[PDB]
Amino acid sequence: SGFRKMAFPSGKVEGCMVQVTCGTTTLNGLWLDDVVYCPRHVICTSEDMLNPNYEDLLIRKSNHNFLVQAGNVQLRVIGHSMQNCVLKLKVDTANPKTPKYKFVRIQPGQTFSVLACYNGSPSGVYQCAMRPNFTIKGSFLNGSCGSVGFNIDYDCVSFCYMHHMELPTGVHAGTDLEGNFYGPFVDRQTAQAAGTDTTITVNVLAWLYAAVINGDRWFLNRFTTTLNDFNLVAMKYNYEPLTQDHVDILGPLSAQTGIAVLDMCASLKELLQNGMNGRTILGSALLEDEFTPFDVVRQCSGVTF
Amino acid sequence: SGFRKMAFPSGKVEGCMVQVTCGTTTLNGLWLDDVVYCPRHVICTSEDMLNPNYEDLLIRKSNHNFLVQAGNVQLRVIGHSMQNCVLKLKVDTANPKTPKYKFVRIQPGQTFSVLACYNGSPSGVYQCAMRPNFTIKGSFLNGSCGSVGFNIDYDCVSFCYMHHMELPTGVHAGTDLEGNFYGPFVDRQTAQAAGTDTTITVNVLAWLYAAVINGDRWFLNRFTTTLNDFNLVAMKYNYEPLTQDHVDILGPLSAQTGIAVLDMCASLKELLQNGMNGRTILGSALLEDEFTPFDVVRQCSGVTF
Ligand SMILES: O=C(CN1Cc2ccc(Cl)cc2[C@H](C(=O)Nc2cncc3ccccc23)C1)Nc1cccc(N2CCOCC2)c1
Ligand SMILES: O=C(CN1Cc2ccc(Cl)cc2[C@H](C(=O)Nc2cncc3ccccc23)C1)Nc1cccc(N2CCOCC2)c1
Ligand SMILES: [Cl-]
Ligand code: NA
Repeated sequence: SGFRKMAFPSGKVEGCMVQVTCGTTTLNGLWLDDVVYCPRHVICTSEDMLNPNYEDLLIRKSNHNFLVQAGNVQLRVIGHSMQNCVLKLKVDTANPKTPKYKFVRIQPGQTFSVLACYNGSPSGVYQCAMRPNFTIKGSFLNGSCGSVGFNIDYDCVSFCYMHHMELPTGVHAGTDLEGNFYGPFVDRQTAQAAGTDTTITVNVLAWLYAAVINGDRWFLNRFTTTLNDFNLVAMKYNYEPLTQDHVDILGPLSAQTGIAVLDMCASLKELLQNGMNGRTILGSALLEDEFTPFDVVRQCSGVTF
Repeated sequence: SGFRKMAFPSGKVEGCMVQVTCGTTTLNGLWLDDVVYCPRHVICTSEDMLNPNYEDLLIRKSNHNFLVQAGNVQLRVIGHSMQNCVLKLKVDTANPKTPKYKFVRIQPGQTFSVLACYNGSPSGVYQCAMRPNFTIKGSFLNGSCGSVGFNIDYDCVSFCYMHHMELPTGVHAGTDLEGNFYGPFVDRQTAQAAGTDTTITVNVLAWLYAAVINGDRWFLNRFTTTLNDFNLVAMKYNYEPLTQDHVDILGPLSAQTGIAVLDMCASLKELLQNGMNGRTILGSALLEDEFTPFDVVRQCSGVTF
């Protein structure tokens, strides 16, 4: 019993964290096999950041201008290339701690663990979600650039995010491990803003199924809804539209608890209307949207209470 | 910016997790130097759980009855002894991954990271607090026994908790690494219940300082209070009494934000009497009490390990 915002164990990623330095800038890198991946903005000065020409800045660099430190060991850079907004530094030593891994690009609503790092040294681990507006609500200070997001389903590490910047509202933007930004963001100090964010409807539904599995049914009702009537109500509370894909994804949890997806949708509609009336669901007074259907099945018991 | 429930990086503890099997029971063990530590109830059958005489059950056992697996490697048990509710299995191989460590007993209100494990394999990491009633609101399924709690101080792992049981309300009970229970619990199948819990006042105050640091100030007011008047109000809402030690501990955060501790206490008093009025603090509609003053300072300064 219980339900916590749970992160994957971070050890396999801690053994990959390194510090990358170019002139006066220092940030984090990810060392996998003989390559160190880091944000390309490590080659920038604070002045360069308004309209940097990364191709022009990089062409002026040699291998020996990049200092890479792994623990108290200096690694030797023997090659460098840019792939989208990521710099790939070839090094003369393969990481003996390289886990089994993949690079995966995730979609909004997906969750992952973040290993926040400073100067190549891990400081903390937390769980988060790719918001519908492609930002992440992280906890990052200056020097955290290059910290990564990942999942570890079945001993293989799937890297999905590399941290690049903090937007004016305090939220964060980054790229996949191939350097493609999530969202309409660019790695420069031009005026950019997070779009209006919405609630991840399929995740709130998954979390309501987690509450039922853990024994809580107070929020259920005798009603059902059509998918279109549900979406008309949900859009009025800034909730993402629920698609037939989301309904199919919730199938296993519907079968486990005996509550049809559109029946749980009717419960969500009522909760949006009435609020919680001094009650909580899984220790929360708000409707939680950073647990996916897959996270609920991974964490919860296979036997409903 | 940002504030998340953050755990310590778990790698140094992952390298210590092993599987302990005796009879039909399989649980987790902690391998440090040449000893594997695990709950002494691993020697019990379901029948033995009502009134176990653990010395009498342990006498029947020989070293070869305990099967210890470290990954896909069998460890050889060469001795066994009991210390309070913890079984210590001497093995013929020192853990080459043993970190610098200490066994520490924590007090209620203190937080720690839990590395939840099944079959000696780490599955997740989360942050939690030792409740004033000596339970932890964890997330544990059957097979999680032997999972440990810890903090990291510089490079030293301080182990503070080993998981033993789940109470009828879904909360959890365990021991320090010397086998002493936190709370009035016993390792046997008998009628046991968590006592009435209270809110950790000093931690709510620390979290209100974290909210101010992150830009949220709607709850601040021009008023102050005495420690005496604050405790009279706090006891009315089942909040733990605030002592001069807690006030001294909040000194750094008071100086950083310019809000005296008794000024923040006046804010907390108004929140208890009026509620939040549709507003949230750090994304929460409840007053969060699982961040200590040290956790707030650490997260708002990027300390690494
Ligand atoms: O001033 C900068 C400089 N950055 C420009 C810039 C532009 C484009 C790209 Cl791709 C990267 C970056 C870097 C950047 O965002 N770095 C950071 C990453 N994650 C968290 C951070 C938390 C604080 C600071 C930096 C962070 C560097 N940024 C900044 C963004 C948002 C708020 C603030 N603060 C309000 C004023 O007090 C001080 C913190 C300062
Ligand atoms: O079945 C057992 C047996 N335990 C006896 C026992 C006695 C003393 C000691 Cl020191 C340890 C233990 C074990 C124990 O607590 N293990 C567990 C630890 N963490 C999470 C768990 C999650 C599920 C199950 C076990 C868990 C094993 N307990 C149990 C725990 C919680 C609810 C219930 N309920 C039954 C009645 O229906 C409604 C659920 C039954
Ligand atoms: Cl995805
Ligand atoms: Na005040």
